[PDB]
Amino acid sequence: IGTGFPFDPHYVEVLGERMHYVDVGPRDGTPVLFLHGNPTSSYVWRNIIPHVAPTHRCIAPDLIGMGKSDKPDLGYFFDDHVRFMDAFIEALGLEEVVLVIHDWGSALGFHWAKRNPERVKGIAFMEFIRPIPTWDEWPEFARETFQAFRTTDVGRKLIIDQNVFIEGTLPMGVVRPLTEVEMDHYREPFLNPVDREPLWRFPNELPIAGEPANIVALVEEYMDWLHQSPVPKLLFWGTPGVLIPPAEAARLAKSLPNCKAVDIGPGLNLLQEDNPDLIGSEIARWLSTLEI
Ligand SMILES: *CCCCCCOCCOCCNC(=O)c1ccc2c(c1)[C@]1(c3ccc(N)cc3[Si](C)(C)c3cc(NC)ccc31)N(C#N)C2=O
Ligand SMILES: [Cl-]
Repeated sequence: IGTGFPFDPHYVEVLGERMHYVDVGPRDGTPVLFLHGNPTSSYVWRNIIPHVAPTHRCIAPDLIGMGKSDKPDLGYFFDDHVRFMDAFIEALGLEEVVLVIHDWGSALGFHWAKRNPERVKGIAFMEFIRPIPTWDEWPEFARETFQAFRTTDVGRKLIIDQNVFIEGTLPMGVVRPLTEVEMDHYREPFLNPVDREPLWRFPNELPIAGEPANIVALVEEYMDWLHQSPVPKLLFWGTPGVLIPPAEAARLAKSLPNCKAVDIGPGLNLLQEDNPDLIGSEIARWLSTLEI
């Protein structure tokens, strides 16, 4: 699996801040918008995009506060990311899009899709945000960790002072061992502890056991939208997963209309790091079946 990131940097001013993004592939045609989550960046797409860019434009932004994007003094609530992603999509003048989304990137993509349904030609998604009704539906191995994350005192000392979301959660989200070069790429935006606020606010926003109820409600709404939408859907899943265990992937593959599900083999959260070749080639094949 490749550790390089060859893409030329592109930047765009969004709401007064500079955001970075990858932009490759043909300039014509429907673009494919790749949205990463916590605590990654466009780096998480580096081995997927080269499968897609020969036939379709690939756009991969770094979320505000993340990757090579600027670091405004925000709370980095989900609502902050929604505002910046909305403004990024409009700054690039995108019209219709295909989404490829993961983790908090999927909460962004699904929520944008619900509000802009005529502009979404397909959604590929993996290890995505859905409501977790009780802590029992969270993986046992990860339960005490995430309960501690979701506190002001203990959670900030773990995530901000000790950088535990980068040095622990991230490699614990990949089945294979991440290399030192790959870790350094994920570390780069967060070398300064003051810049780690998004790493801590994100898990405090996760819709688990009914809280925070505003996120639970927003996620419920876009899942209800997704269940009733004819949009083409491509779901990647792994064993044992984290957000989407295999029994949930099986349930969704039946319940979501127009859905193809792909078993990538072993995986936790960052499926892209365990089987990028299958995810990228399967996306390129799925795209070639779409009306775009
Ligand atoms: C958008 C959602 C993204 C999900 C990304 C990946 O999520 C899945 C993995 O997240 C990490 C979940 N925690 C564990 O898997 C785990 C399992 C056992 C033990 C820990 C954590 C433990 C630990 C062990 C080694 C290191 N280097 C660090 C850690 Si901690 C500081 C993250 C930790 C904290 C807590 N309480 C807050 C309990 C255990 C750990 N640990 C120890 N000691 C384990 O035995
Ligand atoms: Cl998170």
